[PDB]
Amino acid sequence: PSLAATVRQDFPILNQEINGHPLVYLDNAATSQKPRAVLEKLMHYYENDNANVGAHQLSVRATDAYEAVRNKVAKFINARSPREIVYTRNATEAINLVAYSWGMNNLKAGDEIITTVMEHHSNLVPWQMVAAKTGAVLKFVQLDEQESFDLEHFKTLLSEKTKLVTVVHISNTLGCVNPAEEIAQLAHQAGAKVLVDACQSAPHYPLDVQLIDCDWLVASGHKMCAPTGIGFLYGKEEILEAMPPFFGGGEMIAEVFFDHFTTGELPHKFEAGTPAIAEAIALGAAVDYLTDLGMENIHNYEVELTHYLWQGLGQIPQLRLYGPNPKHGDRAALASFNVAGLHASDVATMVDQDGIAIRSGHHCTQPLHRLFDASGSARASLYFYNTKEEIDLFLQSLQATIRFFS
Amino acid sequence: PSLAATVRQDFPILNQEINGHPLVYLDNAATSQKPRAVLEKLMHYYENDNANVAHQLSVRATDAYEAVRNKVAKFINARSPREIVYTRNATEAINLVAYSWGMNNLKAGDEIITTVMEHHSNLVPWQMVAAKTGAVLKFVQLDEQESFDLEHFKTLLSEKTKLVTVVHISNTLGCVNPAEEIAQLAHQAGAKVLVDACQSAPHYPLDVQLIDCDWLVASGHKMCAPTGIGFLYGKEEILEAMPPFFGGGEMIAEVFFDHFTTGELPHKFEAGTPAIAEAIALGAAVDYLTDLGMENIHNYEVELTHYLWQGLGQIPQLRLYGPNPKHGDRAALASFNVAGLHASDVATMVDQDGIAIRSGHHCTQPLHRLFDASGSARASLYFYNTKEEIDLFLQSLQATIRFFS
Ligand SMILES: CCCCCCCC(=O)O[C@@H]1[C@@H](O)[C@@H](O[C@]2(CO)O[C@H](CO)[C@@H](O)[C@@H]2O)O[C@H](CO)[C@H]1O
Ligand SMILES: *Cc1c(COP(=O)(O)O)cnc(C)c1O
Ligand SMILES: *Cc1c(COP(=O)(O)O)cnc(C)c1O
Repeated sequence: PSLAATVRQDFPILNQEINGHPLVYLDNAATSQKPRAVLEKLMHYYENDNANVGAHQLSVRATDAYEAVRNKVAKFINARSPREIVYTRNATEAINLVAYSWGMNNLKAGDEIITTVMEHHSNLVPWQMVAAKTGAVLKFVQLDEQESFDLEHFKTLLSEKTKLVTVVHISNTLGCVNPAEEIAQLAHQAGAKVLVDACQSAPHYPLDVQLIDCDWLVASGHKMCAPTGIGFLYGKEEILEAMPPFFGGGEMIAEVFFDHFTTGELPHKFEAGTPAIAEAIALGAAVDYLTDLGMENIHNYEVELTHYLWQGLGQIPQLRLYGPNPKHGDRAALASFNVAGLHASDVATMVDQDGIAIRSGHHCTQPLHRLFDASGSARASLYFYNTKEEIDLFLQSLQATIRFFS
Repeated sequence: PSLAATVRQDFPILNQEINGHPLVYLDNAATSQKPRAVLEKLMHYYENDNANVAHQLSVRATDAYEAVRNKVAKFINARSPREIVYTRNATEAINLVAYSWGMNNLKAGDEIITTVMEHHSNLVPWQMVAAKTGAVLKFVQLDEQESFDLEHFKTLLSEKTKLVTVVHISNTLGCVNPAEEIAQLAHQAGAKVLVDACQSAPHYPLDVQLIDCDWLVASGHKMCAPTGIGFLYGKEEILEAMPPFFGGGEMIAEVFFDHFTTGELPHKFEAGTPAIAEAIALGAAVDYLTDLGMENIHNYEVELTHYLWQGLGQIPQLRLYGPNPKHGDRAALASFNVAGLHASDVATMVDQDGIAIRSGHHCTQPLHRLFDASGSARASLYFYNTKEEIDLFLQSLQATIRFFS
């Protein structure tokens, strides 16, 4: 039995019909579905332990459960210390925290920030805000012949002015896996800091922050089987220690006087106000769930699905597939594409009639799409609960859609 | 049958035993418990509609999520749902105003009036703003009933007052500050006004048009909603002029390599994937509360408040902080200290009787220094609490005093 076959019973949302057909959820790059383990953890907390994180029993229970999550996350990405993990609402907030706390205070006029043409808006806009306020300037790494990170071009962008390199780990559109470790090596040699947007890798790819040696890394819980409302920032302790606080308020202080306040120690320093307690505990359950399956196992299964998907799409003559072909190596378990003479919106709408859920649009990578004159694109994205049978249903619906518009 | 008697069955967490006794949850000012209606809403979403907010699931998730904003707008009588911005908690909401408006509208010498009773979340952000802009903080003192001293507030107003930020109802003193009059006076002085309504939103009817505050913040976890969701209310004209805070997906209109354009309100201030399920749950919380009626909730809490204070006032070893409910309307809570006994020991001991209260400074450290107290014990109620529970609390407190005598 496939990995999916063994866990699909864990996801109640998968067992339903859409427009008369069984749901085929292929929009996992947008957000993931949740297993009972996660939902029951959420319900159990609210029905038995809910209290702020105290002398009374409920507070003790809520506090123990909540505090246990940080090390689960630290171990999940192999962080040196849980003190290097900061909870946020989502990855976007995590990137903004770095931009506002570190960026606004460490970048001066003329300083260069190297990013890529494929970035998600959340790892671009914050930097455009920083640039506008500090005078820093942005440079963009182009795509290579395999529609992936152009490492040689990246090398040409490095200079004495390079102070920050912020790049997506795995593209939510192209699906290319960027050379995070080597990028960090080259950046550090140039004297720059490196932030890695791992929203698409954290849920599908084994992560080792000590190995890639990134200075910061961000991820969103909703894409890795956790509820929305929780994400996290990973930052080298020394860097977070030097960075000034961002949000101010309860819980992030040590002492407060009318005339001044002192900041608390890491990681509390960056977490203001009552945390998303239940959501954090659920994230811990998500991490536990994924670790039990094994990230290497999840990845191996996705690789199999990825080859099947691309092989099937490659046989449809009207299709243009974006990003590197699986044959060349590791890539995301997704496929973005366009059908000649047919707008992606029509493709997405029609397959939905067969119960297939895919996404059309620019996937929050408008500059990338505009750069190659693509009026958005259709994207089918997988997770470990998807099957080859579902991919076939999708391919059949797509072929039918093409017939309809022919 | 009391209001509590009619709703306690809706809260599953209340039906359990702690240390051999039925749970008596009196720490609602820290966080509230949730009714089944809210928890089922959350669970239903994840088990049926979870998707980004356009295939079927996406449509269902989007319709559910979009309906929440007007529920919140109506709950506080905002003129438009475009004036409601979702945040993780009230603290984030305050920081948003501090960074977006504060850092850009306050210059050296400008004055910010706040109070000595403020929660750290409505103080630290302004200290951060003052340190960067040169703005100066002024503090309204407590009156003889340990409440907002309106006369002193008037003496602080000057041609330099640009911002007045005050708590509506103190989480420590329980005093109800005259928000409407404070706003009227501040505006006449040419200043903007932010009201921290974290303790009023869950217990007291709110009307931002009547109060005429420029911004108002609240936390969902204190008003029967999940943790992870809160909101900022802001007069549309002010939010329209305020520059974006967080940048990223969802808050833009268009993004180019060299610049971006911002989306319209309220999207302008919500970056990245929102807390979808949690917002939908907040909507259920608002509906639940509205069904009960905030005025009815308030009326019941007032009844419990007199009962609580009469009982506590009759224990000689106690020092109660804030206005007596017979001095004026106040919050359904009581912060106090037992002579010669640390609040932590009091909280720890009543917990042995299954009673849950809080000790510490409740994030109002500066305030506690004024009473030469490192902290205080606080029993805080909600509409599912009863007079019987208050009596159990009083008996446990008396027993605790005997233990340490
Ligand atoms: C959905 C939005 C993203 C679309 C991304 C399209 C990327 C793309 O067009 O990039 C080209 C890449 O295909 C490749 O181009 C060709 C044809 O495949 O291959 C050679 C170079 O080997 C070119 O002569 C040819 O156009 O390489 C281009 C240069 O790196 C790259 O821009
Ligand atoms: C509880 C409380 C807050 C808390 O904000 P959170 O962000 O929920 O932690 C702020 N102000 C007052 C008056 C409060 O009672
Ligand atoms: C989904 C996505 C994000 C999103 O951030 P959120 O805050 O969860 O909306 C950022 N970067 C990439 C590469 C993504 O795929």
